[PDB]
Amino acid sequence: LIVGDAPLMPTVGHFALPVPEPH
Amino acid sequence: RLYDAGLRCETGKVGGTDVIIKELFRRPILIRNPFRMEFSLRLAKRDEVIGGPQRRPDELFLINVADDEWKHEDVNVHGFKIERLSDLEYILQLRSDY
Amino acid sequence: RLYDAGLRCETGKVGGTDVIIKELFRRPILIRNPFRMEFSLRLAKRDEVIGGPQRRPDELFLINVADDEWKHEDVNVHGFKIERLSDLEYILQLRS
Amino acid sequence: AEYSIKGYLYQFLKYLSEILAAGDGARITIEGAIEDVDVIAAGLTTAVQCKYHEQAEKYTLGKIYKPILLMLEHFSKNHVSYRLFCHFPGESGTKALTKDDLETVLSTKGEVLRAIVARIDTSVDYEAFLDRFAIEFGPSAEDLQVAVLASLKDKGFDPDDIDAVIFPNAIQRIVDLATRSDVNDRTVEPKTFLAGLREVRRVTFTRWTRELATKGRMFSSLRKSLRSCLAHNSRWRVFVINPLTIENFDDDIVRFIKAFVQRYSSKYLHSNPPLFMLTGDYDLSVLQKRLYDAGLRCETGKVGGTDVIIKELFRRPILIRNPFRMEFSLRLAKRDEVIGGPQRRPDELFLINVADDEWKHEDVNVHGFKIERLSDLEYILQLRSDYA
Amino acid sequence: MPDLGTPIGSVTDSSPSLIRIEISSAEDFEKYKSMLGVGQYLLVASGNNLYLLASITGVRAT
Amino acid sequence: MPDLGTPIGSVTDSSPSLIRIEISSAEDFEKYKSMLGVGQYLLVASGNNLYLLASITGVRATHVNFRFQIDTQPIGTLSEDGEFSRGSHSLPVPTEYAYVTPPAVLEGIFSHQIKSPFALGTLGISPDIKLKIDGDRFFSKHVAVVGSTGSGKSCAVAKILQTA
Ligand SMILES: Nc1ncnc2c1ncn2[C@@H]1O[C@H](COP(=O)(O)OP(=O)(O)OP(=O)(O)O)[C@@H](O)[C@H]1O
Ligand SMILES: [Mg+2]
Repeated sequence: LIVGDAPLMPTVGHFALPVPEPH
Repeated sequence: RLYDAGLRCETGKVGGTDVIIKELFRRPILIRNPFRMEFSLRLAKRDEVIGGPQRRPDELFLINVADDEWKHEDVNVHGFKIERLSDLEYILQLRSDY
Repeated sequence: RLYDAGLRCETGKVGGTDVIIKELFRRPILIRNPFRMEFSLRLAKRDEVIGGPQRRPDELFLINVADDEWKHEDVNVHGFKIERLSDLEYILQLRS
Repeated sequence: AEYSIKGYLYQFLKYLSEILAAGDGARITIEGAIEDVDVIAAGLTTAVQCKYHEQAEKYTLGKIYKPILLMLEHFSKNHVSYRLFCHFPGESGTKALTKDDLETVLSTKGEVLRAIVARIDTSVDYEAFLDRFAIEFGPSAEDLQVAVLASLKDKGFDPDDIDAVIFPNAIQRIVDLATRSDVNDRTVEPKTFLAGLREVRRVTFTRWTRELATKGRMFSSLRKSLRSCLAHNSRWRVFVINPLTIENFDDDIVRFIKAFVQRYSSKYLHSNPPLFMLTGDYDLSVLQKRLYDAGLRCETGKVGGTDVIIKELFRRPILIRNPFRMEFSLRLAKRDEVIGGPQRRPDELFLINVADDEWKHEDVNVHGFKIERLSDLEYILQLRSDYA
Repeated sequence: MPDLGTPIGSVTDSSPSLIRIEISSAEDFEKYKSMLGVGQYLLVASGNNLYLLASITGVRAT
Repeated sequence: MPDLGTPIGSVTDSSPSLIRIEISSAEDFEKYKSMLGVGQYLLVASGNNLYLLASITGVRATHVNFRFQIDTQPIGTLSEDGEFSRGSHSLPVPTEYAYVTPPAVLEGIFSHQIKSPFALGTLGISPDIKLKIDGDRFFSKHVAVVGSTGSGKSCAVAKILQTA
């Protein structure tokens, strides 16, 4: 959940895993 | 035959030949909702039933028999003579047509 | 013709050319509100029904037939002879 | 009894590798194999027969005993060019053994080996086998298939789509035209395949494709594609099937239906029973009775059992919660009899070994498969754990 | 602005703070369950040519 | 993944926090009463090929025939193959069935998704099974043990340290 001055309004979202995976 | 037709009877016997008055003149279980009745009629032969009840019968219909031992001054007694069973249906309002 | 009229029927067949007693004699689904019914009558031919029911019938009506195997002493048999079907409706209280 | 399936596959992959590195205006023709029995003898009588063996470090006569030997029975039985495929480290060359090598091998010390050679007839033109037979040293299946797909990507395709829908499809067309009984032209035009394979949209489950190495990863993609469709309680799904190609059909059709309706048509929130249609001259009544024996009822849309009424075939059934009672669970008919269409269109249509149907349309999803055993389709629909 | 399609339900109560919506069919809810969770947004009408955005704070099924 | 048997009851009320179940037969309750206590787990159906684990936090029984109510809280989801995920998004519509968790399922869950096993005793309903908590994170940090007189604290501490 993103909240603050940056977003137009408070929102919820789902990530997608990055490539390459960090390790 | 009555069982095949769907009816249950109280005969008043516990295994043996003999008959028991207290087990033939007893009250049945009744469940109001849903309706169930333990038994709907009584049966017996006259000779086997030796004795009497504590409360005397209100109405004693006699069909083609002259005299009995259960008749009394305080019991209502109706004696008839018939040739076939269907006449009693009319007499007792089961079927209107004669 | 009965389907066009509006009614639904039970015949007893399960796809083939033979009749099954348990499927012919069975209880329908019912819904009290709103009223719905699965079928309203059960139809057949006599030759195909090979056997008898579990519970004997209360009333057997016969119209111009002499005797049937389902006659019994403990069953009520009503037997008639008529020349037109309009006569029977009067007997059965469908008209005046 | 041998049937040398994997070798029979090797030269199909050879053929597609030949078509691989090919310029425009190049043509190649395949020739079938004798395992097919056709008196017509179509194909110019140019059949080919092969066998494949591995795990030999350096070439010797002793390592390669049985293969060449086992060929000769065929000759004794009756342009059938025998050939052999194998890959061994340090051996990259094609050879033809001359006379003294044949006379060398003729005698065999292994006794049970010669026990059947006794089956050989005396009248043998010895050198014909030699000049006709050829030995081939080419790469083993592993790297050849690896490079096959690694380069098939070169043209330009989706990286994953090729595994489950394309590579199994081409080998199928190849081996089809290889052994098809009725005649047609073997000639193949390279560029037109690119046109056909692009538009073709189907998945193939067959005898040859399983033997392919990539098989085992084509199952799971299809299993994971249908999960979003089959996680709904109320949907309208249709099936069409063609029972000619399927094997052991009369004994397996029933179990499939029972397993499907047990999981997908057995409760109050399931309000749209499925429909099954068959094409051909099949007799339904037997199936109807066999299912009734199991405890299920059907709607066939027949009031008087001459012809079909559509409106009754697409009606909704009665339901009762406590205790559960279901008027009917499934729908059955034959496609020829059904004339017209439903008031509401399918959400999902399945076609098993059917080329086309009149109900296709843009909104509908149209899954397609080519199947030989029905046990494969259950795993796709999540009715069993392990494949064959 | 663009066509929104068919609606889920109707209003059954209102106030400056709270708004309550009512659905009546199982198929529709099962179809749109992915979009009717907490923290997501809905559009409600007011007159002609004006819409109101709302955020969900509770759900109940009986 | 396995066959689960006959269901005990159906859902009557739902919400993202609370789920309510109702039984109407005494024989079934008497049959499964050993596994319908507080702390135990139930499986609820949310669509074809998906399950929802819930934890019992309240039982009630009233006759005026019999009503039995059970209340739960969602914990997570379990698919057909066996994958388990924390976070309950879905809501199970009424008329759905409730089953009793077989022990093998929990045995598998503990087998596959715990990095550093450490047995802390036996399960309640089944003594044969073992309860494997993560040993790496227990000792790394603090602990607290509390109990009243006559409950077996010191023997418990003894057992923990002995296996340690
Ligand atoms: N696992 C067990 N199960 C049943 N009984 C036990 C068990 N362990 C110990 N006991 C018996 O019951 C007692 C358990 O409680 P114990 O006195 O050991 O701790 P405690 O009650 O916390 O001591 P205190 O309360 O005096 O600090 C033991 O004295 C022993 O007699
Ligand atoms: Mg102590």
